[PDB]
Amino acid sequence: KVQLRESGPSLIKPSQTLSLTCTTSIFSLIDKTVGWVRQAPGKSLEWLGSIDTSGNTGYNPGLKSRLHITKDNSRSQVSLSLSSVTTADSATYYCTTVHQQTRKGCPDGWRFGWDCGFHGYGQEDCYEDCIDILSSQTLSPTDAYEFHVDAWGQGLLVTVSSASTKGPSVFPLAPSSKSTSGGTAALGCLVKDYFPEPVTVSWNSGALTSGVHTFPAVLQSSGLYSLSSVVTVPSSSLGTQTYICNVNHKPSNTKVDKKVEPKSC
Amino acid sequence: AVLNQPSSVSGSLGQRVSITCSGSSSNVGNGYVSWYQLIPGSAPRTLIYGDTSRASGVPDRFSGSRSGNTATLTISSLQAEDEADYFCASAEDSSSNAVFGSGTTLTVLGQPKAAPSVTLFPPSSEELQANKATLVCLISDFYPGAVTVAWKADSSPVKAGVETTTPSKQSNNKYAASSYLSLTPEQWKSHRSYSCQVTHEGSTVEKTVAPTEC
Repeated sequence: KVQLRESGPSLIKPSQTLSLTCTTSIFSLIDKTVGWVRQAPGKSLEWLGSIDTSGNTGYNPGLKSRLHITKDNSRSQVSLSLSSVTTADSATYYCTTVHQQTRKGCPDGWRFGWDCGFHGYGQEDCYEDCIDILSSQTLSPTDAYEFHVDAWGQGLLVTVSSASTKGPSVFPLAPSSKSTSGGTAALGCLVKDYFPEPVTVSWNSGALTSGVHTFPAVLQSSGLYSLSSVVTVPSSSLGTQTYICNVNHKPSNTKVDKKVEPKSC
Repeated sequence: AVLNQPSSVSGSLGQRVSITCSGSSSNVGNGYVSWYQLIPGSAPRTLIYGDTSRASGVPDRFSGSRSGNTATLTISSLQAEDEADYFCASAEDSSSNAVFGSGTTLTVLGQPKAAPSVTLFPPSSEELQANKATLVCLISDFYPGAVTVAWKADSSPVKAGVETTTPSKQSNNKYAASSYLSLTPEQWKSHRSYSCQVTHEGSTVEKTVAPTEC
């Protein structure tokens, strides 16, 4: 599946300038406008800005002072910047293709002459009364602003913090004799003591998806995160089928593949 | 600015609900409202644009309307997978000044209840040899998505060292959660057993592990 891909630090210290980039030209950067949307924990979506094939830039008024958006149709990269970040700026940052354009419209309850069914001079104007059109109140059309997000990236989680990056320690959650459920058995991997979020987990390089659940992380009093990923598998396979959890911690540029071996009882 | 939405709406399975998006003439009244669906763990998905037009892949039971400064997203034949956060959006004085609503969390009532399956993992041999110990209680396939977890050492309630996640949806739309008890290897080996007790809808399932086993 083709995507828009965000890139940038997962961890940034307060006040620094968050620098991100979006890179994808299959969604023709020459024929599509790209925008940036963020969502902080427990808050609603928030517009940041956009830029089209030309370089025409529009910004969230409340944030335009700290926002700067450029592009490079050469490298096919739109790049956003956000200065003087704070903990309020920790959020998921989404790259998106966006539909923007101003179109001529009529006030609510009015219709264009041609929409009323009138053909002739004056058909491009707005009319309050489509039935008795020759005596209808009439207006020249006004600008109607059109916006919607067309394509969404997967998003990049950015954490604003003074704490330091830490890669995970991965331990097996092995199935045992008393811990099965008849035909099936639960096994998993414990992903311990990492910072910042996020961690993703797959099994057997993506070949195993049936029965997989990766839990959200817990935040410990230590300030570090831990999570678990579990898969329910056939009990009769334990021993013959190899199970490997693939842990990705992009904030530390770490990947771990951990074989989960069954217990000998 | 922020468009006004109800924080929470409840619809019954197989029935219909409407999510309201109230704005002003400079945004909603400009006549091009869009809607977005956000399921935890996934990226947002565009549902509606231009007040009434469905995006690619949006079933017919999702419909959008508008009357003046108020827009409405109506969802009929509610399914469990419709539970999500829904946001409206509109330009304001410029097709590049977008404003989103405050968001609505949709709950689908009348879903079938399910008691949780619990698996309690003892500390791995590898973790113990690294001089740490974590008991891991995984709780899955339950509904509604609310549980309370208590831990015991032998028969003593254990308070400190417990971390528990808020339940979240699995791929099959049932809920899962996890609880952790951090111990020293010495505490693990000193006690005769440890237990995780999961309470769900007035009933409790307890799983126990002992260091004298595998």
